[PDB]
Amino acid sequence: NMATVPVYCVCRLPYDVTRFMIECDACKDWFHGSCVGVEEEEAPDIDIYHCPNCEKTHGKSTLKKKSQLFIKELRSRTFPSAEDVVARVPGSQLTLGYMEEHGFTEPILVPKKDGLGLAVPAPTFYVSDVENYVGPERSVDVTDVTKQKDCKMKLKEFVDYYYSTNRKRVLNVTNLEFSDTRMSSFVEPPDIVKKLSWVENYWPDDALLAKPKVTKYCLICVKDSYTDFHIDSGGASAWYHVLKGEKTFYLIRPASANISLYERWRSASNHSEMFFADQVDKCYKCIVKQGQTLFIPSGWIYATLTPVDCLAFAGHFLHSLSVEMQMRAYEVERRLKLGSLTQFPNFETACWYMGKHLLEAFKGSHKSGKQLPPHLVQGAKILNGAFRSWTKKQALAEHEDELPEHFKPSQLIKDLAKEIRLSEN
Amino acid sequence: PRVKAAQ
Ligand SMILES: [Zn+2]
Ligand SMILES: [Zn+2]
Repeated sequence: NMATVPVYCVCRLPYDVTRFMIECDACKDWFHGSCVGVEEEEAPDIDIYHCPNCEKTHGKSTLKKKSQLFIKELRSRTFPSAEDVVARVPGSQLTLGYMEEHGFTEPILVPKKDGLGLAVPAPTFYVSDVENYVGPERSVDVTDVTKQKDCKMKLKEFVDYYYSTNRKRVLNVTNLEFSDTRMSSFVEPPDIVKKLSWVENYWPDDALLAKPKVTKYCLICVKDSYTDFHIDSGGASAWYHVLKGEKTFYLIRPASANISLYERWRSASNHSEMFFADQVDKCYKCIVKQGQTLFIPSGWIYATLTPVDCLAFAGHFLHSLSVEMQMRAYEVERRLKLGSLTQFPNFETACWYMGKHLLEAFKGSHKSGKQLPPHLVQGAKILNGAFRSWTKKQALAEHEDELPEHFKPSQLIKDLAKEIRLSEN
Repeated sequence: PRVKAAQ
């Protein structure tokens, strides 16, 4: 049952993970080191490499170039397995009805992509292909794992680091939204995510403000890298799919004590020198392998450990099953006032659109003679209270920018309050 | 020169 795959080098063979290869700078093709007489030891001495076919016209090769203990402190601990809390659900059985029955309060791991409606490239898709479709000149946010700092650089400069032997630095790319690139057509979020997303359902097509550019993330994590504990912006639930390699997740339940500890920990200037898992009771260790998809609920504090080179796709979304938790995380995020790099764009704008939808649902409930489910009523009250805080005379200037066009908050707040009171009998 | 190591 054959299929078609790319081939490389003069021998025109598929990629071999056990064979050292070097890419010609002219034809952009990879050649086996043994095939072209290049040994892996002598590879760093080369500046520009040209294969013999390219050397005929483009000239000869320029063969003249002129936190580890912290990772050991992660497996030093004996964390409980995720099987106690993380459920294993087939993609076909992870439907909208399943979410309503269980409430999406614990992470869900789907071992097989089948049934999820997830569209991802074939496993023969490499970081070299990521550069071509995202754009080699596109600027990306690269995280220095050892220094725990961020810096901007060209994508071609990072991929040069990725495809270099004996990496001196530990650099990761975890904030790369490619929905505006050619690679966006290759990735489609799981169908359950699109069903549950507030933006996918309630964001108007003619809205002047742009939709939250959080739908398609690409992650390139190098071997023996680490990402610290964090909460996704706005309490957005997330989905992670590992195309190649594997990832280890360290999940902490968003309990009231744990959320408070995270806020105080993240606010501290020396939060990178403090291991956050010390202060929490239970920190579940979950291993997401190749081809597996992990769904993280709202407000969960998670960190990742990468034992091998890993290419993964992720996305953030908001749903109606964790309205209270999403607001609480957003309030914590606002108080922290951290860097607006991994933030959730137009989080309040989505809430205003959600509030408008809830008011229409309340009108529909009156017409149809069937009141809304209790969680929608509670979420409406939570959102309605936030609307008053955002549009208060002493706080409107902060939240006016995210207010949608042709929106009169005073009418919306008054209508929601009356509908909630009417639907509370 | 971009390279791919062995395993
Ligand atoms: Zn060549
Ligand atoms: Zn070859």
